[PDB]
Amino acid sequence: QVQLVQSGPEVKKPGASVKVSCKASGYSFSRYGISWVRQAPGQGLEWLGWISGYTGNTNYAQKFQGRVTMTTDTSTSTASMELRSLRSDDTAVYYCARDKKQGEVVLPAASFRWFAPWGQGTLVTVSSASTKGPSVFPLAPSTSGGTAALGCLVKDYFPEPVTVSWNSGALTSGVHTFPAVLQSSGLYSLSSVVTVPSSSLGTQTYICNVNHKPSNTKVDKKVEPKSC
Amino acid sequence: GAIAGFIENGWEGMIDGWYGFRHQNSEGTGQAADLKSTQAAIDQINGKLNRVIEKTNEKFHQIEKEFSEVEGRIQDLEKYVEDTKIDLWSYNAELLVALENQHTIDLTDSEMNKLFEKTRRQLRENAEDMGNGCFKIYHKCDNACIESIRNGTYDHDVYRDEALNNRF
Amino acid sequence: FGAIAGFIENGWEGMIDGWYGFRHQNSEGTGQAADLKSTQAAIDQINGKLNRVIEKTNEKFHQIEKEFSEVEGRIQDLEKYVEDTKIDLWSYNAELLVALENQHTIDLTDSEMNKLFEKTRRQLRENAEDMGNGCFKIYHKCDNACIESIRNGTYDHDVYRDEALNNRF
Amino acid sequence: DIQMTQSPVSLSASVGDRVTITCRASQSIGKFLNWYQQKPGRAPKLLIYYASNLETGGPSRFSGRGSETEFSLTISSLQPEDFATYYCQQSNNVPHTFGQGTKLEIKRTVAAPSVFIFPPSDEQLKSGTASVVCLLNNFYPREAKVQWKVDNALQSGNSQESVTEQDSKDSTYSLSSTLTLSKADYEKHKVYACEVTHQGLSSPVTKSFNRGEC
Amino acid sequence: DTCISECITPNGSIPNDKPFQNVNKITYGACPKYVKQNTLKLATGMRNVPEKA
Ligand SMILES: *[C@@H]1O[C@H](CO)[C@@H](O)[C@H](O)[C@H]1NC(C)=O
Ligand SMILES: *[C@@H]1O[C@H](CO)[C@@H](O)[C@H](O)[C@H]1NC(C)=O
Ligand SMILES: *[C@@H]1O[C@H](CO)[C@@H](O)[C@H](O)[C@H]1NC(C)=O
Ligand SMILES: *[C@@H]1O[C@H](CO)[C@@H](O)[C@H](O)[C@H]1NC(C)=O
Repeated sequence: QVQLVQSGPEVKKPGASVKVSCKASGYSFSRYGISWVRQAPGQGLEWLGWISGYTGNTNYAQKFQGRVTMTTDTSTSTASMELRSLRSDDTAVYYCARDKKQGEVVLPAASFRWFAPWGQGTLVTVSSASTKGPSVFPLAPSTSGGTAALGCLVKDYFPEPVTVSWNSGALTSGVHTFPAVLQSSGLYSLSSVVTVPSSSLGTQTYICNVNHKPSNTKVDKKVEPKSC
Repeated sequence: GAIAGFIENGWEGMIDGWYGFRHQNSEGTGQAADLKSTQAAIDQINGKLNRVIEKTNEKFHQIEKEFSEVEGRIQDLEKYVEDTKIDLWSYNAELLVALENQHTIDLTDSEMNKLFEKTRRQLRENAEDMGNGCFKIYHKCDNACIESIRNGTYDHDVYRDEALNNRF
Repeated sequence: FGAIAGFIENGWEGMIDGWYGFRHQNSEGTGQAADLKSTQAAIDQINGKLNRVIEKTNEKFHQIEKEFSEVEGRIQDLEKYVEDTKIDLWSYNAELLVALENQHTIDLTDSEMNKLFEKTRRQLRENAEDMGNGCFKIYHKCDNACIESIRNGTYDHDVYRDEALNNRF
Repeated sequence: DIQMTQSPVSLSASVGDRVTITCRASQSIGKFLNWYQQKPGRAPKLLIYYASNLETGGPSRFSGRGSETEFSLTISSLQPEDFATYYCQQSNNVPHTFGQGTKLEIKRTVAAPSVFIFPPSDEQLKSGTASVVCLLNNFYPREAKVQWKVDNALQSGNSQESVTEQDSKDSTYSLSSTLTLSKADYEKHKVYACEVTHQGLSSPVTKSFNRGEC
Repeated sequence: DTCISECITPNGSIPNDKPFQNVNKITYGACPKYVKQNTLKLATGMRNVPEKA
């Protein structure tokens, strides 16, 4: 398998620099190049530039000239991308991709002027906000058809992502975890819900398991109907 | 045993690039390819290959070009039109590959001379053109010194006094 | 601290009075001057190809119909095929022409810069050394009048040869 | 820069249907056009390279055509794995540019949402803010209007909606609207209602909870 | 046959990776242009100068 493996996620304050690396395997790294493409959340793909593994020559998009430096290291088969003077709209998942055969004349259908394979992606969050663990509030259940709806409110965490499961992965049917929303406070908010039979509320135990890797925070939260 | 440059011949032993360096120093003999000038020539040839098929020829309903019966005037004109077209395109193809091949040979010859002159500039008064594509470097140039030449960081002032004394 | 640098991987946005020129640094300061002969030599070649691309007059009068309001069949298929063949061939000619022309224009203007450098190299002889960036290190004191004599081709290398060689070795 | 325009922006079809996406360049790019498939939450993956070539792994139901200025991608018999977003991309000139993407979703019968409302928890309420959640569950299609009424006061600017992707098993959507108020303002009023209108409902459904009351 | 080809001649389909073609002047689709030559070789490398002894 030809493969590109990228470095871990980064959280950066405005004005800082970020360096993302791509480690190649399965092919001759010095006979191709690496192109970098980013994708802001909910947006399209944007090309940043290209560097040759053969020559070290670079092509940068005019939008990023003076802010990007791409480097290649033959011995470690690793390409790097550095973006300086980061701003809030530099928040994206950054991808690297093998691109363009080098060192030999190529006909067009064999030029490898196409992005394949891709790295898994590197999330870079640029906000003047600091890492924070989420507060987990229950949404208690109470019927119809007859099924009840209960869930968890995961609020005020930074940055993305959080992981939510139910009963330690034992409960997967009927689960809906919503995509996070960026509140005006600069922090993220999320809800996870699940529908269950209304008869099982008294007997069955429902716990949403929340994981926020950036802050190492871990929370189990029991969900039960309110007492009145 | 003695090494010689491009003026005389090419190098069948060079397989990691199109242009390169051979050297003979106190540590022995070695070879290395120059990748930037290799790719500079390949980039241009790739560009030719892209431009020759860049325009799509897409034709659908045309004229009839084979005929089962003798008709006379109209068929004479239909055949003449198609034969005229083919002769003009056959000329265009013959002239194209002739012009392109002349340019390919020229641009690849130019990359060699540019790498030779680029090297001549680095060495300045520390070397002399032996006339066969090689330089006689008039100072102790170990493997690290040779690599500084190949990667364009060679400082001529370091070896200048030594080289000027050996030259005269 | 700005050191001057030549044409090797470097253009001059500051030179506006000509296409090629000299920049110098000596005891009296720094200066710049355009070279008129080589500037015009490149311009004359571009003018000449501008004249040649337009020299033929293409004058046609009564021709064939090229738009048709009704479906007719055989004869109309032939009239359309002839005109489509003519247009594709002239379109190819136009594309190949500007490609050959631009390649040649880039070559001839690159050549003028090299000619001017070699013309200067021959003047200086053993009184200067190629710095590798498109500049010469003149190994003697060369005031403004000495720079102008190089620019106008009257520089006598024998006057400074002893001084220059003593500084070189 | 060269501009790439994809059509349609979005498309809904059934399994076994035949679909065709279109990509257009502002100037000729030869055949240096590539297509990428991106599933939600995953990296893009190359599907077609150089206009018409299937990446060697690739399924034969995908085919690409076009040259110069106009290009297309065709799926002859749609399969569940094929519902994703598709990007065309130009490699003829730097800077390389992408189309805006075509989202391909499954067609379904209309399904009305089940509507649930959630009062702020006690634990959150004591801290100083109140979040009221209106849940719309397993509906189709996506278009839905949610309105917040508090003592019949119609509110605006204090709610945020969020939708899931289409569910893998039943092809429906789910939506969450959260009303965020300070603890002080949540105490002024007694009744909160979110009013849901949807084409699966003849009359709009309102769900109300009485505060301080279960 | 069950294959993919943009270009069709009475001799059968042909690929269109080359700018020219010598199969048949009768074509349909995105085809190479028909010429009289059977071969035209475009250089993709430099002059070959084998080495001295
Ligand atoms: C010769 O050229 C063809 C096409 O231009 C290319 O595919 C092939 O790799 C070349 N051969 C070598 C040995 O480089
Ligand atoms: C060039 O080669 C020399 C000698 O090996 C080395 O010291 C230097 O770091 C190299 N420079 C670069 C830019 O590779
Ligand atoms: C060339 O320049 C020198 C120095 O300024 C001057 O003495 C001489 O007259 C000039 N010659 C011409 C032909 O302009
Ligand atoms: C194609 O068929 C024609 C006759 O229809 C024949 O003249 C020609 O030689 C054939 N060419 C090939 C490549 O089979």
